[PDB]
Amino acid sequence: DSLAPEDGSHRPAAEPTPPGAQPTAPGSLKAPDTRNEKLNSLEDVRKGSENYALTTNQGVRIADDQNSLRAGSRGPTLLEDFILREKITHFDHERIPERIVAARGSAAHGYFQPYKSLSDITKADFLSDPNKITPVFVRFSTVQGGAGSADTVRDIRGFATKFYTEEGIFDLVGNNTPIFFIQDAHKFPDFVHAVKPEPHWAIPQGQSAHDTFWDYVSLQPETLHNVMWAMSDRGIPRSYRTMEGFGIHTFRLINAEGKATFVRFHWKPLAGKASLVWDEAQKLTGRDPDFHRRELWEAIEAGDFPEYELGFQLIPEEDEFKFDFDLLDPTKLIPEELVPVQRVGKMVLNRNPDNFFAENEQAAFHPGHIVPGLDFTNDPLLQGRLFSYTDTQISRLGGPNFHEIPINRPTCPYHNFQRDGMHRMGIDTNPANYEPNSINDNWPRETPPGPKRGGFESYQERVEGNKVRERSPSFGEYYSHPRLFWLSQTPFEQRHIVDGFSFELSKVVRPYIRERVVDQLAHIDLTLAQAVAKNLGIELTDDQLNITPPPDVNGLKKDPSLSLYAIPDGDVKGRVVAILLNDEVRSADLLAILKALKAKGVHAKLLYSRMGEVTADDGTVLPIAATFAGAPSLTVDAVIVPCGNIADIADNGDANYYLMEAYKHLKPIALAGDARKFKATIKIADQGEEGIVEADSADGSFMDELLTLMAAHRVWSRIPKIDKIPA
Amino acid sequence: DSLAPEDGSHRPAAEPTPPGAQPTAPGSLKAPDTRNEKLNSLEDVRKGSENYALTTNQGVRIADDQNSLRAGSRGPTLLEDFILREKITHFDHERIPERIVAARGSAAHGYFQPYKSLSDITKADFLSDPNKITPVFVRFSTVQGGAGSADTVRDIRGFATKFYTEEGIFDLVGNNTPIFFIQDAHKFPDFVHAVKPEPHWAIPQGQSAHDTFWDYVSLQPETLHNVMWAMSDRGIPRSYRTMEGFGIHTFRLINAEGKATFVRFHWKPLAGKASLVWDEAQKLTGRDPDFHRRELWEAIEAGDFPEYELGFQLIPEEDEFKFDFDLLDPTKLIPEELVPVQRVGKMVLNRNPDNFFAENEQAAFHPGHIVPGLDFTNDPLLQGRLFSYTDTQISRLGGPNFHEIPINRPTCPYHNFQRDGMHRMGIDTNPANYEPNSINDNWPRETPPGPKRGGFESYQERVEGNKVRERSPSFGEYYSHPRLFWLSQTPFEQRHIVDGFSFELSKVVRPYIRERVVDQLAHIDLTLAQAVAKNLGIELTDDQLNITPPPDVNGLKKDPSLSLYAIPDGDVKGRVVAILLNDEVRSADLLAILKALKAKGVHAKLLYSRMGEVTADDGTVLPIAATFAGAPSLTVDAVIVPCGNIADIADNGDANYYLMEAYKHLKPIALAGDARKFKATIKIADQGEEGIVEADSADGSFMDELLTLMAAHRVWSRIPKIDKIPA
Ligand code: HEM
Ligand code: HEM
Repeated sequence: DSLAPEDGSHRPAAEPTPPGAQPTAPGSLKAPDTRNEKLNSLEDVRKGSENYALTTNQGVRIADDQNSLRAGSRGPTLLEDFILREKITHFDHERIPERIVAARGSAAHGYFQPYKSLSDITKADFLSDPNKITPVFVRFSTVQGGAGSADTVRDIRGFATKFYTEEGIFDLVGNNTPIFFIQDAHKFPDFVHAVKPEPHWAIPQGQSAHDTFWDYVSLQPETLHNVMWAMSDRGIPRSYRTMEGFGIHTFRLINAEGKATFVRFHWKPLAGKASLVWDEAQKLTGRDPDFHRRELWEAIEAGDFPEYELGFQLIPEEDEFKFDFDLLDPTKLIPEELVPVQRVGKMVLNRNPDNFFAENEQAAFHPGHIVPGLDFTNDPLLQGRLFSYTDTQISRLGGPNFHEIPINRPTCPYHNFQRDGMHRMGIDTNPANYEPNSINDNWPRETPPGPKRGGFESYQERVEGNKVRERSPSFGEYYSHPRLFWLSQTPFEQRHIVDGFSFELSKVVRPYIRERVVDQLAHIDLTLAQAVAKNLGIELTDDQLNITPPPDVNGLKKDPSLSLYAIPDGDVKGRVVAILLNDEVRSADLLAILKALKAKGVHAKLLYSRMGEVTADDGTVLPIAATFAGAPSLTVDAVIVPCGNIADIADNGDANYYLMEAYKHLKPIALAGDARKFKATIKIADQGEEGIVEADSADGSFMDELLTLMAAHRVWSRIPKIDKIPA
Repeated sequence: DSLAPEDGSHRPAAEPTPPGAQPTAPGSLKAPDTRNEKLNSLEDVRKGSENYALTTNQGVRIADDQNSLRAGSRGPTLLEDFILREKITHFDHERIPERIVAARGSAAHGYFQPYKSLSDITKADFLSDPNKITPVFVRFSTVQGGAGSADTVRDIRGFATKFYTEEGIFDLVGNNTPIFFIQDAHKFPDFVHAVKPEPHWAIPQGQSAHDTFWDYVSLQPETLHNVMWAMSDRGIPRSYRTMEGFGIHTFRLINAEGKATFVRFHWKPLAGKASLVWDEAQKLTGRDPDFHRRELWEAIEAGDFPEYELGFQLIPEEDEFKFDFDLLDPTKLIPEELVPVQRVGKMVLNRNPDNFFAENEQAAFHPGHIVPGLDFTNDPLLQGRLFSYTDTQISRLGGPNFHEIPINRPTCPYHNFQRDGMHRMGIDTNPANYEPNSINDNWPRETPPGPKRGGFESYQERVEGNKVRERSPSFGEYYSHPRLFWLSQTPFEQRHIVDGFSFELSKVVRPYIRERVVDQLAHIDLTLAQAVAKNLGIELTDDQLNITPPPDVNGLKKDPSLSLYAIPDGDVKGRVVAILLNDEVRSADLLAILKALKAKGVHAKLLYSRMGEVTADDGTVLPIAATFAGAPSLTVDAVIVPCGNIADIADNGDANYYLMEAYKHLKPIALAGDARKFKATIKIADQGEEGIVEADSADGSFMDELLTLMAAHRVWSRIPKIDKIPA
């Protein structure tokens, strides 16, 4: 019965469309023409559906999938209904354990390619040739919340890339900030328990704003650097496309001659850096908890492919000890003012998965998954990570054969003597399951290390020391990097940092914890410490006021690359504007608005007080994307109000509040013709005001001012005006 | 080390304290004197910590829990660090699969007691004597969202009670609405797949506002009754304390004489019925996703024990076919006007768990867990459920010995010949593991049924009919219950239902699904259909406008027990009031205010523009609980603004928005003396308006008036006034 509409409107066109234009869909149906080697290799397990009979898992066609088998139509269900039991059994067993950390994440397929050969510094096959493409799978995530938690929380973001190389899988498992909270992997469970929901009541979700987190931070000053990053606007990215990525640890690059080069991995977002503001972000976890997931999926459906530039910070082996911080300390960043990021390659994400569970939920990444040409270092955090991902994957994915789960399979060859385990897919025909063997003539065989296609051989680092459970004395400095980060932020980024600490500490119930954290802030910067202290009604002591600031990092008093906004990096493609309609829209304004939006690749969402349609003044029928309350200003980058019958929406509560929220969250607002009467709602300016575009009509000039503002992301100069606005 | 603050303020007082007064804590430390047989029976697995050495799981004391074992303090981590590896290993394996449905839940311990012996209608031991106390463990839950999703979503709520009786565990696994969406358990996976996040991208979380849900609903009219309940304010309860609970299915009570009586189970909230309004609820999922979990826990820490009255709808076996609907159809409710609820007992929830994971996460409820004196019916939804819980628990909880997980264990004896299985705790000494046996003289032995303490025997219901996969023709009526529900709601409740449907259908991207739902509503009631159509820009056709309404339900054109608010049942105890402070509060208003709230068990939270303290006019130091932005109006039931230096907060955007938000969400507002300056913020006339308490001071009848408003929960008459208002 229940079938598709005759018009065929149930199914999304298989071409790039803007967000909201068509129902989203599985990647292979949205873009059948988008391929890569990994994408094709999943064809063995893709399952269609159209034109096939509904069956059991054993392939028996089902006649009636609406009812259980019973004795009489009002009778008891019979034990012999095998169809019902298989159906209910599969359903009952759908869930698998979520990841211990990063349970909440959104993923996509894509490809990578180096800009030039890196064979002088590394023998890594995937970095050897500019025209050799490496398929990737990337998962972006939060850290604390569960898989059903919200996206736009304040938290670190994970940025894990699986490279399916010709010489093995390489997982670059990083975050959106260049350092981690702790130094040694042994304290991982401690740190994660402290930030996770408190054990008695399992509160709070997706938030570090609770006593245990701040307790731990107050007693472990090594966390202060990543805490600064987390409290800044870096903790609430606008999108996964507009954040940086970092491997955090110093790893090693090994060339064909055996030379080791220390390296730190970087991802540069080609859509630029951009973050939300706290109020927006918090409210957005309620209005659309799947905001980042959605925005990623829709950007890929629209052709706005998330693009990132892989970059390398390279440090000669001889310079290991030349900085004032240890290179192997993951709570320390390497300032770009000291070691520049060399551009390495471009990664493009151009296809969503088909089934989230099968591909995203079951994906397994591992920082230990390196290939010849890469090696580890003694970073003590990194070191414990090598152990942990392997271990957790055995229960999360039910056994040792998780590399056989389609998304995780290498696309290159893999042969060894490992056998059995739960859900073994591969059926080995090798007479031998051990080596050395003579019965299969010793195949598969070991391969000597070499310049290309050689077996893995660890870089022979010299190890000298006693067996000790001891932190390096060189790791015992906790305040200079926090201070370097603080001084590198613009004045409005600094204010946001203060507000993040003030908000969070206000949620800490035990007041002494707040004081200890303030005391820690006093060792970083007195201005910062005093601003937070004032917000918490706390008075710094005389001693606290005489704490000497930490030294500069190798002479640096600031590093502009640590700021999200000091250096303009503004790209509007992929952004989205709310267009607040009325029932007699000036079609001339609209045509002009969409033409300029379209030239810059900026999307629009047409909003009204109801759904359905409204007819413009020239008889153009405009489908409504959502209502003013249905898609709040939180979900867009700027708001445009075209002329027309403004009286239709002039007294609309939601339409007015729409602008007040957008204004409070520093977003550009453009008002044409009679739409300018809305300036009274945002009680501000009479002539004009920077951030508010106004004109008699929406013209070329009007749109260029708007797009220029959008390229600056937010109207920071309006900050002083917002705290009187009641919104 | 010795890190606690000398002063002992890290530890909350072990006595009832209002929400926010102390840090929350494990139940057994917070209320050590609150005991019951089940709580005392868990003492064997409770583990302390104070004054013990930190050890591995094998009991080896740990000297250094800050570092991994390495070769040299900057060297590589060694594989021989077994302390590191056990710690990380346990951490890596912390998670277990969340519940397939109802993953998000909040639980508490309590006790149950019958008002009188029910021996005449059931031989169930827990209902046989008013002095027989039964320990309970209750879990409240949402349905769709993961364990990390938000609490105040729009959804059905679960209300599961584990009764640890003397003759076996009895679990009553119900919901907060008296019917379910579907008729037969075979379609559970279909319905759940439809409401859960869509399979390509896993969006949206905790929400039925998406295409697949409404698609299913539009093709399966049986779902319409429960959809109406969910679309009403029933789907967004104020708290688990203020919602009704229901078993849904018709079960049987069996007395000692063998007589079977049909029964539907009810839970009446002794704190009354109360729900949020959609905008508040959605926003509250962002501002505090743990709001319900928190409120439950803090209610219990405060001594406001959630109390419910067990009630039975009883129907003689001869009246099975006397209604217009089938009693075995779970999409049909039994109108209380036809079959009153007889009061059976009281359940008081008076202690929080110690560890959420161990007690809450691992709790396994099952509607098939019945005891002698109860029995099932042929309800086809119930029939399938009996299979599902048993099955799901074997993977969720790792094996068939989940009844040995402390929280799930019976408090009464349990002996059988079942053996082994993962995680087997009981060591059986029985020489026999089979029966009949002579080697243990057949023990343990079967027990014949009898009036008390006898074996379970099913009621000998006559079964007659062919083995068919068929829906009973008596279940094929879908619109009359939906209509009865609709007509029983107040006008403001009806608008909320219209708004819930409109909002949700606005998020369905495929317009034809919206139209199809509208067509279904037009089969329920024309006013409902037209109002929703209008909000979606849909016009009903002339055929739709003449669909004849479904018949009344057995002569009833309304039943006021179906409304949340038609019949007052307001209880203010445990509610909370926001108090907006200034820097010179009139201390006399404050004494008056705080004492009056305290007298009715109404909590308060003193809010300001910063944390720390404020000093009243007489030198009284007032501790600030949170900022205006920190504990928004969403979290409180009412707002009071005392006299003082109002100019301190008059131009504070957050302070003004605080009142706009509370005013918008129909909450009582009380303004003392110069706090009447805020009247212009929320547009109140000089004369005043119903719902706003105002006077020169908080003396005389100011608090009694405010409290009368709080007893009626929300100011429904203000609805038309909120239409406009930019908030
Ligand atoms: C530099 C510091 C770290 C970074 C950048 C980092 C990054 C990440 C990311 C991005 C994920 C999610 C991958 C996905 O999307 O599936 C993840 C998961 C995980 N992390 Fe790490 N992490 C760090 C430290 C650690 C440490 C110290 C440990 C334990 C010693 C650890 C144990 C885990 C585990 C067990 C998982 C779950 C993996 C799975 O279930 O497949 N992480 N981490
Ligand atoms: C009257 C209809 C139903 C009601 C009132 C109901 C209620 C509930 C509640 C309250 C829970 C969670 C208990 C907890 O808090 O642990 C739950 C879980 C569950 N429900 Fe039901 N449900 C209904 C229908 C069904 C049906 C028809 C099925 C399948 C045939 C089903 C399968 C499950 C499963 C598998 C779980 C998870 C339990 C676990 O992992 O322990 N439910 N349901």
